[PDB]
Amino acid sequence: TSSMSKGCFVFKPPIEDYFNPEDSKLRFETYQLIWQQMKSENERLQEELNKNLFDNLIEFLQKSHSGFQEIPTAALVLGVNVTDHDLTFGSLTEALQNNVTPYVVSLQAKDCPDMKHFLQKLISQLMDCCHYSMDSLSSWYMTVTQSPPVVVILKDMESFATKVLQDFIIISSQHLHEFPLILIFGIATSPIIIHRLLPHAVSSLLCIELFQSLSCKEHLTTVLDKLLLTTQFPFKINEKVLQVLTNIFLYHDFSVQNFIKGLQLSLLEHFYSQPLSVLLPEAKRRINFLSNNQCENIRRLPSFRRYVEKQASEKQVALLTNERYLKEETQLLLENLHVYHMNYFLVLRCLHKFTSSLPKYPLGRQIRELYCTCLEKNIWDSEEYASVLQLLRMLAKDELMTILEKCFKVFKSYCENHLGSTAKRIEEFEVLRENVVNFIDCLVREYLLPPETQPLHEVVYFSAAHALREHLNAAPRIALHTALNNPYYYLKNEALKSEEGCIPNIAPDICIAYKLHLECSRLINLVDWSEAFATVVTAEMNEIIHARFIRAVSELELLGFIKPTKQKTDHVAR
Amino acid sequence: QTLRNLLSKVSPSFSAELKQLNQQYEKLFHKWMLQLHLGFNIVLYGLGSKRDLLERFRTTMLQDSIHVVINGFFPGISVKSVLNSITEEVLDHMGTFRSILDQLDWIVNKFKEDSSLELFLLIHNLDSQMLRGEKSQQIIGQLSSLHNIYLIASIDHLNAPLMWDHAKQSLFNWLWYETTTYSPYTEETSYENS
Amino acid sequence: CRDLKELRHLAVLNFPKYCEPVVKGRDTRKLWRNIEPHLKKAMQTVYLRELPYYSKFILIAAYLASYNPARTDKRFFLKHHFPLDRLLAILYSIVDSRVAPTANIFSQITSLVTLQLLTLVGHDDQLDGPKYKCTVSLDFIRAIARTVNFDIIKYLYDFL
Amino acid sequence: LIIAMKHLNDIYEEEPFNFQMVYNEFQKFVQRKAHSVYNFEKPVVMKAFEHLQQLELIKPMERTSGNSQREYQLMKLLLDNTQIMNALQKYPNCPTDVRQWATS
Repeated sequence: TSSMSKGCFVFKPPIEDYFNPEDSKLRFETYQLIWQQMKSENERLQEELNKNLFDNLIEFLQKSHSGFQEIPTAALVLGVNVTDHDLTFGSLTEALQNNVTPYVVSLQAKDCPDMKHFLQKLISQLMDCCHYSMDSLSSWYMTVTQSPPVVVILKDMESFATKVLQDFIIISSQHLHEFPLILIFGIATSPIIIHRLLPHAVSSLLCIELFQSLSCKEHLTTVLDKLLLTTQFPFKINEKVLQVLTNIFLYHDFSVQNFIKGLQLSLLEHFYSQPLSVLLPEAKRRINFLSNNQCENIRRLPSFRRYVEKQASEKQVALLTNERYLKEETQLLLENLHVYHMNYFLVLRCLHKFTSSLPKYPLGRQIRELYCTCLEKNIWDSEEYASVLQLLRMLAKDELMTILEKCFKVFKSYCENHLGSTAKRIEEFEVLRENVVNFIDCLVREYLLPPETQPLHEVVYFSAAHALREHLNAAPRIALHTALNNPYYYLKNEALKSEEGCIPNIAPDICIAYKLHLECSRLINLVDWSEAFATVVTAEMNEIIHARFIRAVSELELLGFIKPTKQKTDHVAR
Repeated sequence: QTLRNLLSKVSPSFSAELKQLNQQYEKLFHKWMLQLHLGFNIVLYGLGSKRDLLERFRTTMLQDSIHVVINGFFPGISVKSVLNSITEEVLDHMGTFRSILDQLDWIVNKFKEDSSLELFLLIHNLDSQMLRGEKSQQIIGQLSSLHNIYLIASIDHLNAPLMWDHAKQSLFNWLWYETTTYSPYTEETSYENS
Repeated sequence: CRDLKELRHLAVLNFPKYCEPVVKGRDTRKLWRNIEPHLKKAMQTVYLRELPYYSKFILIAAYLASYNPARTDKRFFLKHHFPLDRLLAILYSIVDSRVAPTANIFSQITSLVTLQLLTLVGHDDQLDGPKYKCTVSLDFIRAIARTVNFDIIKYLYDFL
Repeated sequence: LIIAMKHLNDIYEEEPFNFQMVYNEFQKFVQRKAHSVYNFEKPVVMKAFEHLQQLELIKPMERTSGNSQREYQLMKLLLDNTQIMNALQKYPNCPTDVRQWATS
């Protein structure tokens, strides 16, 4: 029924069960709860970081409408981050309709190719915000008024045709007295583009003013600090995934939603893979309900087996045989890992506070770079650490005490459990500077250690980065060429192992046909190609060989490697 | 070209490795369903005809839910035909529509009003000549932006990634899976007239 | 500027700075000396009133492809002596690191097309032999080249 | 700009032109003179050309948009040399420099 001439076919006939189970159910519940918290925090951060511009917009609109009681217009630069615009605009309209005016109309360029359709959509949306022409709009405004202005949002003006823009500007200019109108411009490129779109005869009627929005890099730094460098979330990530996500972000899109998607997929795959990922007080109580097969699974861990090898033989036997003692010891190790996470985050934050004022920034500027270079290897084992220390030893006393004041602010804010004597010494303060540097170095050696060096770390870390690459950043050309060139990697048939670049005649028809095509010229003669294919496959029959050749040619033409040419009969270019 | 009918007598080679290859692919159905159900769309790419694998996935897992199959390799398929089919059967509406955009608005409003409707889409050869229109992919992406619609697509053309823009990439929310089946493209080249 | 409306608008805009010096305390020379630099600054605009990494390379390669004849391409890039394939070859030549053909670069191409920096010439249905043209000013490409530490002038055939 | 256009029509007999050539030769004229007060940037000259095209003294050939910008567009003049000379003769305050450039 799925192979008829007509191309339209249609047929008519719990969530957690697809994931399989009780531990799976708990893992699914924890996944949902953690994703809920993560996206709620993301929304909270999104709303917070725009007040300093929203208030300016509100005051500008109030000032502009004060005169009505020349079209006022505000220019808003939003960068290339095409994904962030929708969320920002949602927040923007939630601000205006709550404060100044309940009439906000956002419009696309795709849905407004003509001024007739433009006016139709405009009046249709104005109707439910509470032939068609400007007189009808004026009458509708008079009826609804019988004085709030009207707000219209143009999202993507790059795709807008000019002519409708000039027509709307010139028509609306002559009816400002009838009803107020204000324009808000969202421009992805530099503001210069507005001069290249509107002729001056139309541009002279607008009083444009310029705002600018938040940079994407600061947004990423704030999100990373709030959601990964904090102690409020038990999940952590290995260095490989952080590097690949940072590479994608910084090289491709500068978008945060893609990074959030990658984080969510990492969490999902971590809970799918590790059965022991079911595991602060929740894990404390969940230990008591552990199962014997899971006890054997814990016994199988590589970090756990190295830690057991570290301990004595008697303790080795006790751990390998007893269960409740194993549960208690794993509980203690989990508490130790918690403490390590706490002091690692605090020490890294303090160190970046020290590092932020260093000239030339030897170890980076933001949290992410220092964090990843610390996660890679030990900083203290590199000569760059010595260079940073000797650069630190040249600071002036006033700048040193300013840095100490910032660090003391950090201590008073969230260094609450350990080493208040550090702040006491900071209050007390070349010899003193050298003592401070040596104490900081001692802290760095003591507390900055890779998480891989501690047992049971695999519970809260994920390491399958290659699957993440192949599931997010696909390489169709590379995969197709690998399939075409060396099918041994897919078949493991020794008949295909001769050389690299040579011709395995035992290979399928499509592979040998493609390899014959590769060595030939830029124009492929079909008869000569067929003769070569027959010669290769030779080492009633002619018709079968020709049939295989035709099928291979059709397949290659479908795949796009073949484009027919009429310059020469039976010839194709690449 | 009439000999093509009689050319079908050629036997395949090394079928055992193909059998193990298909068996390996079969185990991913549950994970794919989990990813679809959580709001992700999946494209299958790889050498060989994967129509048989899609049919197997449908007859194994999609026999208990509403599902629509589109075999886009047929040169007579258009987006308006898909919209008419969806309107006439999924929503059981017969009234004609003045424009494609009006039909899309009605469908989006109806699906937003009714949160109990779930639909599965199975599109064969998304890179077809008739579906390469920018408006076609924009319409399909706008449809797939809803959380009540699930999409499985296949790529067979080399320049497919040029179809999708950054905004379209955000709307589609793609995940990728490499599935090379080495199957001949018999049916997909049968309807094609060389 | 002989436009009455525009000159009147300029006067309205600039009058407060005209009247500041007397408020601060009929001195024609004083007023002219205090006000002259502001007039020169105003006349600069009579009628007027950060890309990702690989995007910059795409843009400069597109500019080179648009403004360099094809006959001289090997003369500038081949180590020993417009369609999309030419752009791909030039991009592969320019970048010192091996760049994988990830779909994200195609997404960047399409986004650059959307931003009206690159104009599609061929038919929309023909996405196997597409034609493009670059509409970026020379000063803009020189400025973006400087931020990358690349000398585009050394490769421009027309200047040579 | 009109005098530069006439010079273009004289040097290149009955051929179209664009904005770049006119700008280049106006730059040549203002550069030959030592320190004349004509230090103007590109955007104002572009706006002047747009205004001239608006008055329909210059018409495009084989109209198209999007593919070709306002720059690099084939423009032609719709006036005669004797008309320009007669009009410039009656111009109220034509400076000596521009007059001698026109005569050249």
